[PDB]
Amino acid sequence: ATCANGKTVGDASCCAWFDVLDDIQANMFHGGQCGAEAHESIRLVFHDSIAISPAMEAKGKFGGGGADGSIMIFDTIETAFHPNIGLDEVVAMQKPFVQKHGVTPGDFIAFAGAVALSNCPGAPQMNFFTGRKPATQPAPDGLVPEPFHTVDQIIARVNDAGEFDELELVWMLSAHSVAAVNDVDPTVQGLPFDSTPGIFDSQFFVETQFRGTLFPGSGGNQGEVESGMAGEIRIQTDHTLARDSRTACEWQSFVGNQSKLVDDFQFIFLALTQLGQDPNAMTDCSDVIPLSKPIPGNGPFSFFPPGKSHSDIEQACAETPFPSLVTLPGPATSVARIPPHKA
Ligand code: HEM
Ligand SMILES: *[C@@H]1O[C@H](CO)[C@@H](O)[C@H](O)[C@H]1NC(C)=O
Ligand SMILES: [Ca+2]
Ligand SMILES: [Ca+2]
Repeated sequence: ATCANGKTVGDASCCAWFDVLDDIQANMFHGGQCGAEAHESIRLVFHDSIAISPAMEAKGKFGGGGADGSIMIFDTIETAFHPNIGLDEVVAMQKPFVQKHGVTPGDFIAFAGAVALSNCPGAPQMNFFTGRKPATQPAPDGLVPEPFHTVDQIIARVNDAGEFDELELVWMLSAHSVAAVNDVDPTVQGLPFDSTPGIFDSQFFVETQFRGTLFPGSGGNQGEVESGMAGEIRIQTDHTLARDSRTACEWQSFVGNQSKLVDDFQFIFLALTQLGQDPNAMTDCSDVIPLSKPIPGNGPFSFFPPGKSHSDIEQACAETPFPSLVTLPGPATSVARIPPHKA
């Protein structure tokens, strides 16, 4: 199908998403940047999608419908759930685009998380399928993990939601590579999970492995533990998945291994996007998503930030020694904050 703009797609229904694409690249991602709104849109996919529970269906029935746009349709209800803190603003921003283009909330959330990732260097080539009907009921609370849940709790939650195993839990957490936290530390917003929040790379996995030495802002916040780097926040679930015997070697496997990071996250992100859906009833519009850019310099893919070395690593994978990475030159730095979006 040749769209009105001359670009070819498989299904002509996909042609409409080019207009959506142009509208959000300009009016929501500020010219296709991998910054706050891109990060917020990647996060939204997870909070929409994971709220599904076959377990619950079998007992206290409606476990939620997954990737159905419910968090936007019933936003007053769902974004008030404490694990969904801060998403009322993200939904408020996305909602006008859904309303004017007449696309379903589910497909837009899926579209905007794929586009947001195509804006981050190093991102996999992202997929996009359309076909999610609007939710008719809000997800129950209790389905989105908290940063203070136990490793056993998260493994069980993810397993229930879509039969993901604990290796796949580590893969989807790759998204904290292009991410900041606005709401855990009440004194500062935009503290990144890693030193490169606009780059999809394995620095999240290198840096959560350092011994925790400092709080970036205040201490005593529920769900936060020390990081080993100034300006960087570390949440407790990420801290302990890095060290736990079930996930420690998978955590570490990403260090210095870009192709594994990318191929695993391409896969797992599409799977989140299809929770509660039948893939065989969806239309592939991956042709609309723009090509992801390479990570631009000529550096090592993974490294130790200035002032860190192998001595700072808390070796948790017993089978494989932590790789020998270069330490970048210079004294220790402070990772800069990404201010959250206006409104
Ligand atoms: C065990 C599950 C997870 C936990 C406990 C967790 C927890 C968190 C927390 C506490 C924040 C900050 C929220 C705030 O301050 O408002 C955060 C941010 C984020 N998370 Fe997760 N997360 C998990 C899984 C995921 C997954 C699987 C993805 C999606 C593919 C994801 C993507 C993000 C992104 C991109 C952000 C940054 C949002 C922004 O910059 O505005 N998270 N996560
Ligand atoms: C990256 O991971 C893949 C999949 O486990 C593995 O086959 C490959 O050898 C790893 N690459 C490096 C550079 O170790
Ligand atoms: Ca949902
Ligand atoms: Ca990163």
